[PDB]
Amino acid sequence: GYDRHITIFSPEGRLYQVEYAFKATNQTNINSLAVRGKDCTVVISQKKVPDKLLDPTTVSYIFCISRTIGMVVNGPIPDARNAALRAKAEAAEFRYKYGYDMPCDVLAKRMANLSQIYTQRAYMRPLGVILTFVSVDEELGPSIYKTDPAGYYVGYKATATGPKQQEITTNLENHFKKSKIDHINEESWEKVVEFAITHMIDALGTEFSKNDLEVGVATKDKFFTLSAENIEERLVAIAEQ
Amino acid sequence: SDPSSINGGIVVAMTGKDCVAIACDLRLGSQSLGVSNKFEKIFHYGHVFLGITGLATDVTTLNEMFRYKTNLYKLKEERAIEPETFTQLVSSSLYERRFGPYFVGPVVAGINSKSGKPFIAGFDLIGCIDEAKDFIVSGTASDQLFGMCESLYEPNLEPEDLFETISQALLNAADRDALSGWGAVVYIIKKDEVVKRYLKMRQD
Amino acid sequence: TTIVGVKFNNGVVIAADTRSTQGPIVADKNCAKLHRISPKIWCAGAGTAADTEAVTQLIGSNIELHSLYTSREPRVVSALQMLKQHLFKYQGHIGAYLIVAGVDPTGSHLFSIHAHGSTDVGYYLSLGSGSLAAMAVLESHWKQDLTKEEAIKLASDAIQAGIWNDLGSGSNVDVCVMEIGKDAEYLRNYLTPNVREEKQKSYKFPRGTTAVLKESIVNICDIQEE
Amino acid sequence: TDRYSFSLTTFSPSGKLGQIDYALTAVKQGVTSLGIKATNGVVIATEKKSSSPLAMSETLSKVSLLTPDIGAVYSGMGPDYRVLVDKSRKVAHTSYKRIYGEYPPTKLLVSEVAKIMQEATQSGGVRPFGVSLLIAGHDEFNGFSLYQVDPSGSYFPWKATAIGKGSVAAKTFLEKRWNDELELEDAIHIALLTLKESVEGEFNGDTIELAIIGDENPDLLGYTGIPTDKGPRFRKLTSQEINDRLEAL
Amino acid sequence: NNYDGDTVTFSPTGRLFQVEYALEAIKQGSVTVGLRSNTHAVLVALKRNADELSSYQKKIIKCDEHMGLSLAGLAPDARVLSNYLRQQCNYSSLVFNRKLAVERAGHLLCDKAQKNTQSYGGRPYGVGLLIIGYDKSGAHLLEFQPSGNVTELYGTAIGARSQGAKTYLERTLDTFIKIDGNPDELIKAGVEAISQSLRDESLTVDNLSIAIVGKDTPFTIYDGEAVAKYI
Amino acid sequence: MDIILGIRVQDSVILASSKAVTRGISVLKDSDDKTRQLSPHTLMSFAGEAGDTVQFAEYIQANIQLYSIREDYELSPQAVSSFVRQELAKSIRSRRPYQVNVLIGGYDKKKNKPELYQIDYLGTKVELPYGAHGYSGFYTFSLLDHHYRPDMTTEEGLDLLKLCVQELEKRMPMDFKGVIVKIVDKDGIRQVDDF
Amino acid sequence: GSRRYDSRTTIFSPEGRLYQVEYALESISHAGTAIGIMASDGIVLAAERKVTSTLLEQDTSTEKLYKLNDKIAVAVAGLTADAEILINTARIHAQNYLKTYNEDIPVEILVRRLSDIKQGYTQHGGLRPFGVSFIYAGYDDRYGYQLYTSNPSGNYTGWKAISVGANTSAAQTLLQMDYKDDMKVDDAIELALKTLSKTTDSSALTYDRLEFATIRKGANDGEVYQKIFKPQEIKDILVKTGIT
Amino acid sequence: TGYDLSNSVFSPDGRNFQVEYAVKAVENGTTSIGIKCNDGVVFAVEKLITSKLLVPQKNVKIQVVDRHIGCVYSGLIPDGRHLVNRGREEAASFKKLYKTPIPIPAFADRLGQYVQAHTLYNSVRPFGVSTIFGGVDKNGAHLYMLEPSGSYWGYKGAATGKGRQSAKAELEKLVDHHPEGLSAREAVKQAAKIIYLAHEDNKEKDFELEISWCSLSETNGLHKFVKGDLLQEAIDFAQKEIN
Amino acid sequence: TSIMAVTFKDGVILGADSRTTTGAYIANRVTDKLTRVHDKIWCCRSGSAADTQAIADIVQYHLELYTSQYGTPSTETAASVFKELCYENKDNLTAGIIVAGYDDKNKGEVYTIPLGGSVHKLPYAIAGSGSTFIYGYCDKNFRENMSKEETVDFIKHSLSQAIKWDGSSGGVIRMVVLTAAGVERLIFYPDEYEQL
Ligand SMILES: [Mg+2]
Ligand SMILES: [Mg+2]
Ligand SMILES: [Mg+2]
Ligand SMILES: [Mg+2]
Ligand SMILES: [Mg+2]
Ligand SMILES: [Mg+2]
Ligand SMILES: [Mg+2]
Repeated sequence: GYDRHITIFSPEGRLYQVEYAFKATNQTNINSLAVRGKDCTVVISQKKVPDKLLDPTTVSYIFCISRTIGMVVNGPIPDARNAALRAKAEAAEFRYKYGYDMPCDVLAKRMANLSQIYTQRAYMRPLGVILTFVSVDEELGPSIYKTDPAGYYVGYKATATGPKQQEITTNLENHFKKSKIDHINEESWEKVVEFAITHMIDALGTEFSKNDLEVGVATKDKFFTLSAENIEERLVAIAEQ
Repeated sequence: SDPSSINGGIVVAMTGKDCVAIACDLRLGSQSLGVSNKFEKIFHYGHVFLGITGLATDVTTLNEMFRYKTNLYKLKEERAIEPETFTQLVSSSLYERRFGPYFVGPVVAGINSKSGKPFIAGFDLIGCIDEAKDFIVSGTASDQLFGMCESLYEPNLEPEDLFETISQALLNAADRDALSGWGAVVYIIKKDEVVKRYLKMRQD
Repeated sequence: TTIVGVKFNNGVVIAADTRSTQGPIVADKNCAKLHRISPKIWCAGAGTAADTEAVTQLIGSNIELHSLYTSREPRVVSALQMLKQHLFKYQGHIGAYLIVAGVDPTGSHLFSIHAHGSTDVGYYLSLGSGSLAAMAVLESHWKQDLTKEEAIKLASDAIQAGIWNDLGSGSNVDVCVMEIGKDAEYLRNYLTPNVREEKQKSYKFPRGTTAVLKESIVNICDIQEE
Repeated sequence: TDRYSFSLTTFSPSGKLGQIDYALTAVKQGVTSLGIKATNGVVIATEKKSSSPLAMSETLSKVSLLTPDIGAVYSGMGPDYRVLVDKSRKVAHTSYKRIYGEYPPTKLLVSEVAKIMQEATQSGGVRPFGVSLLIAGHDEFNGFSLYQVDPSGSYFPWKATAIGKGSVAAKTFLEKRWNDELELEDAIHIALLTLKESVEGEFNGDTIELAIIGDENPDLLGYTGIPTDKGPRFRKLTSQEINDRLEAL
Repeated sequence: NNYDGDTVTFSPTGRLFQVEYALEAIKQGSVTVGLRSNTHAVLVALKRNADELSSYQKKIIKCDEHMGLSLAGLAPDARVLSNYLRQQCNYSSLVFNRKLAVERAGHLLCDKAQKNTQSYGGRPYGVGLLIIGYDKSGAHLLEFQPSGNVTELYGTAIGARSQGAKTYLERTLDTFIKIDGNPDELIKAGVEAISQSLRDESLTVDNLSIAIVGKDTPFTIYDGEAVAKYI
Repeated sequence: MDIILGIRVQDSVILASSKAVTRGISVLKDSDDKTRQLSPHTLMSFAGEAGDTVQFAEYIQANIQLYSIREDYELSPQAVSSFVRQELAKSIRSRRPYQVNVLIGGYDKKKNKPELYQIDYLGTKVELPYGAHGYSGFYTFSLLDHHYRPDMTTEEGLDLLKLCVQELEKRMPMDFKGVIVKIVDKDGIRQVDDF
Repeated sequence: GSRRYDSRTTIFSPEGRLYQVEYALESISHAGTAIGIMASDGIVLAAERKVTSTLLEQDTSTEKLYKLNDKIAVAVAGLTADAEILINTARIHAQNYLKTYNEDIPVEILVRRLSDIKQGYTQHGGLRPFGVSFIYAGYDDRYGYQLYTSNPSGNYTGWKAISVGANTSAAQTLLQMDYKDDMKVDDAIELALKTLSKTTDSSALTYDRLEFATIRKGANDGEVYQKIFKPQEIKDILVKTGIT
Repeated sequence: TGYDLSNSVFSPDGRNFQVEYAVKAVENGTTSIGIKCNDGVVFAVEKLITSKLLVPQKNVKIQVVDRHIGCVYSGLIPDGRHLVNRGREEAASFKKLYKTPIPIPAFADRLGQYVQAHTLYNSVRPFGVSTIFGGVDKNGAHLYMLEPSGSYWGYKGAATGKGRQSAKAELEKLVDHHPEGLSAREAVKQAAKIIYLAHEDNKEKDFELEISWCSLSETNGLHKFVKGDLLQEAIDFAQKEIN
Repeated sequence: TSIMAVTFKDGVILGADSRTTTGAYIANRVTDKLTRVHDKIWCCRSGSAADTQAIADIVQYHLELYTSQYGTPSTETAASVFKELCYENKDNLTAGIIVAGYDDKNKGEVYTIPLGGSVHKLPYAIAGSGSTFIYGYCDKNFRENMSKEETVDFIKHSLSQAIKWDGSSGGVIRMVVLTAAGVERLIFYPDEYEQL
């Protein structure tokens, strides 16, 4: 049973250590979701600060990888920050060597290749994280690319990750079946954020205060996260209609 | 002391009508001293011919190296290397020694076995390819060869006329160079016969 | 060598003469000095010819792999950055002086790069021994908002100034036009103003003129069956 | 420091290399892919089995250009395939194009990929690749060809074949229909017919990935003016081009 | 048990068994005592012979003019660690013209031992050490365990039956700490403390090893006839 | 060191090598043997920089003796000379090149032919009816060019060699203290003990 | 740490055997049979491909017989991918030797090198051995025509006739029965095919399941020719020796 | 099973048992705490007096990094020293390239990445310490706590070791009773009390209190040990509250 | 080359000529010597063009990675990174760099890193071959806390004179203004500044 401890094949052609790394990915009990506007890419994630001794401003699973790229992580924070540091190093190096900003999809591929290596080389363990990369790419426009512990990645019209990803996913699928377009047809990112929060509320059947969420927004030439007060203003607009 | 003129020698190649020719002198010396009159500078790997002038130790080393590489090429590709392909290989191989080069002036001649097209090329010691439609020259009498070829050459010579043209270009170039001569060989190459001729020339 | 690059309305044009020399001797009368880094990024090189070819091929190879990796068309700034960092590391020992022009999804571009690794930006550039002759023409006739036809005209006039006035340059003009939203068009021997006049005499020999000691057939065939 | 400097694939008492057998089992589970060689071309094809409908599956390319005249498809572990494609593209340059100034012939690029796969089967501290590849290509002196490469590093040339899930059925289907006079359009038609059998759901241009090695495409070169450069022989068919041939089915 | 095959494995209760087993080798070692006043610091060590034909194994090692130690456990490990201390004392003198503080020596030993407890292929050191010295802040005594724990003390003992000596020193604390300017009295309290750990045998002239360092006293080791005075 | 000559006649190869060893101002020795037997039918003479000559020669000898034992077989003179050439060609691009020139005289037992190879310190190899290194050729080649015949006997080879050495002793400024002469033929290697 | 997962590929059993070598030999015993036969005027190599298919491109396929240089070929039994690693190494050693001495490598010197490489994997490095046995057919001007085999232990031996792969016990008995010293290449060709015919686990022996080669001084005058038979030529020699 | 025999192995429920066992060594250690005040941080630790023979004040546990950061830990003391040695190298290399002393959040991640690295391989063992650390930088005071998994967050107050539950509840009261904040001087007094309270779970032996602080107003943003009179006054204030 | 940077009330301004020469030939008459390493941290380069471009590209990379991890770097931090490269590779570089930047805490700052890789924080700095000719002029005319218009005038008049006397300086005068309000680029042509 040592084929269970390291990344070698089981007799059914499976990699158990990879499968168990996916299981670690839900250990924070956080759900996240990402959607695309006409001009922007929005990512939201639940925020849970279960201890009163915590400084809540330091509790985050959203990362500013470069000026243009944001990353939300589903998984434990040590592995999340390992991935974040590496992604930051890769994006900076890419710009130095090739003279232009690393695209969201190329960074996702690169991080996915690194992950593939951990599934083939025995001395390295997979990271127990799923990485959702967002930007407004200069060639491809609003972009969502997500990586997992198998070294798989793909681009998304929209996506969700966490213990309740299925509910959010089906909710999002239902909306896009209706609208028949690959994105939220909204001018302003404020409204795309409101859409994103609204559909998370429907899908999880729970309400949010301003401290229950984390929001990241990508626009042309920048990614930024919202303060509790920008989020409050979002929540207020949702309630008043 | 200049490594490319210690041993002396020349090579010239020309294209004609459905043929190519490549020729060389036979001298090897140590500066003023004539050492050998049987030092041939043209080699072949299948149907591709390579002439090399310059430092004689490097001439021999490079022949052995290209025999080595074309033998492996053949075992793996299951066909003989072509002139165009071999030309790239010579260039690659020379440039890999960019900062400690072989002191040589190689010349490739042959006919592509598929297209039937005559091919020649020359290189500087560091792999820069000169691919000439007409003729290529190399060695300690290269100025003299440029002079001979530029006036004697005309396109589309029949193999037997090309032989006279290239022979006369070599012979008279060599006789104006102290470090070239002591015999000469001319290869006339067609798609499926190659004839080799040793010329009679002055032995001083 | 004379090489120039000229920006115009919707693109960029590069041009070069076709003489390569070894000291005062013309080694090749119809050299090709316009190199392809990628389909729409071309460069022209002066200095050590092996180096301009080699550095162009190497970065071209790595640019192609980069392109496949990123599923994007290559950018001129990438070729530029990779070239300059390679050259800088070799401290001028790789004797490549290049004009790099191209179009990519980002627009149209024109840069020069010097063997030690410095680069520059401009609307018109010249390099090589003929560059002062070329630059005199460019400084006299360049203007903003050139058309394609005007830029081709200017670029080849600038090469001609090198051809006629610089002993290091001669023979023909090669041009390559890179226009936004189009295939790059390579115009080999765009101008041919130096064809040799017919000689006074034919120097074809009577057969049997040359003295021969020996003949033999050379076996170019592999070891035979049976 | 990687302290696994010993083989993770070894011979069992019965002579089996377990990890290779298990890699082959992972390939067996994989989505079906196939290739067919015609007189004037080769076709490779597979199903784009999208993981969710929110996934944009045109951003996941199962059929890959390796050189302008060589393409590849796989069955098995997608991520293993993706890294092999990166290495294969590179080795085509480093161990061939930077030496001979031309792209490698199909059989030698296959040889290089195969060697990489063999080494993952013997080198210290790694597992074999969990993929089988089908590699289609053209070169001047060997013409059109099609190869399969397995997790062991073994490769074989085929007239037509299939790998993954429905391969036993697909191979029997292909043996009936293959002859040495097929024209590329015939082989495409047969590929589409064969592939329909192993596909459950949707079967259209958006769920099928199909590429050919055929004629040179000067329109895909990106530049004009060099007579000898005539364009890549590899071409991926569009969604629309597949659907046009699905009415003719 | 399933967790004691190497030093890189915690047990389910958070223990490191290879380290605990290393600690066990000290317990089998012959007793050695250390104690100090405000002017001097003393080591006393009961040396062990193999049989009547054999020498008594030395227990005390000089590290510098102002510093030295005694060992209990694997003697070759004491040699490795004392050699390291000599080098570090030496480095401090040569580079900074400064005598290495005893406290700093303790920190360096801790860190050297720690590395052998956290990596594959290593083993912990199987020796305990008592380090005495006199530096710019006076007399010092340190106890080192191969877990890497180093502790500053007025007095202590390690090795087989060290518990007797240790209890004695605990009662005497208020007396021996005041033995300033009288080297011989401090040594007596040391020989008395170590006597609380003998059984079957007693302190003989080839049995007993004493070292002392202090105010105007280079670290010096007494063996043989030079300890008869205290027997 | 200074003079080394070789001549290949009908059935043997003869190597003649000077005896002097000169450390600047004094002739330290007048009986030095500038040669090593590489195999029973292959002899190598050498000249060039002090120390490097003998070091190179003994290194080559050790290698050929190793090959002979490993394969229970004597390499042909051509094969030995190719091995030696490669070593010098590799050495010339070394940190400190061997400054050593050699003649290899061997009798090929398979072809029943004597063979003489001349190789300089650059790895420049040539097969010759007669050869030399240094200035020796400048004084002797006009004589060899005149009298040499490919069908000469061993004794005629020695007489032509005597004439070469006499011309060297006449016109050469340095006193090289005569030569040691060795013959390589089908029966192996022997030293002519009065010359 | 990592020790836990180490198979220890290079240890003796208590009987003084090498486990991995023994198990590699077991693997090799399921490979298609290969046969070499040495005559006075040349050598024959004959080998059976492992169960084909009608869609396999035979004329571009090689799985058993490989050229090492113009004078030396091998027949492979075992893991094909492993074999190609070793084959490419041997091709390089041959060229290294030719470059160094300007003479073609003698057959045994090549065989010994490849065998030493295999031996190394059984003694150091902790890697699995190569799952390959070779038959070497070649010519040099010292010993003339020669046959050798090597196996995963790196042991090699010389033979007048030999088999490797499946059913070598049966094959070897049959070769030993009919082999004679004064036998000629055309006789050896027939013996090789007759032997494969009888030992095959297939229903019949057809051209599409064979690879075939001869090394003959049937190259004009003192020189040697290798001939890797095309599918049609294997078909003809099956008819001519009356097996089909 | 056997999933808990080797570091970096995921169990079937996605856990790294060797890290969880490291936490047991931490829970077994003495109590250590930190309190973030108005313009600084305070650190305090319980030091068990195993014997009379321990020289009082002399086995110092709190460690400075650079000049502005304090670190305290519970668990295996040598592991904590190893982590601080690494932290000192990271701080030095940051200051060398960037000039400015390392900011506290930047320093937190340096320790976090290093501790996390020791959960990636089976050739190393996780750290058997939880570390409370922080100080003052250009954006104010920062307090952090870092676990054997590499996990860390910023805190208002923090505690670890055997008396962690007791300390936490005490720390929570302070957070509730002072939304505006605590002065550095108040924080020292409170820290002394909380260690005295938490020492119940360790009552067998007596202990020695050790406190340190960095405060913009009280120490000029440098890390200093609380000594002499100010220490005594905090010991007294603590004695009172446990009486 | 003539380059300078000047702190003033609202921040800092950088100025440069646009001439780069190979001997007496003007290889480029419209060079941009004002190079951006971060949004509001710029530098002017003098010495080897290859070296200063290599250095600036590396610094830009470093500050991009610094920003990703730790937020906006100070001007001092940028100067320190420059200095580290110039000092440690002093044997193989010919680079004289002025670093200028705007913080909201620190406002406008100027650091000069001369040939040996020392660093010097200054109210203003001048460098390049042209600067020799304006040491007297700049020292007489610089005041602290000038307005934006005054600082533009000071730089324009200063570089005017450097260009007048230095054959290696010329072309256009380029400037970059760094304040709370943003980043403003200015350019002045010969027909303006030659008449001053
Ligand atoms: Mg792994
Ligand atoms: Mg001549
Ligand atoms: Mg003459
Ligand atoms: Mg001559
Ligand atoms: Mg430089
Ligand atoms: Mg020579
Ligand atoms: Mg001026």
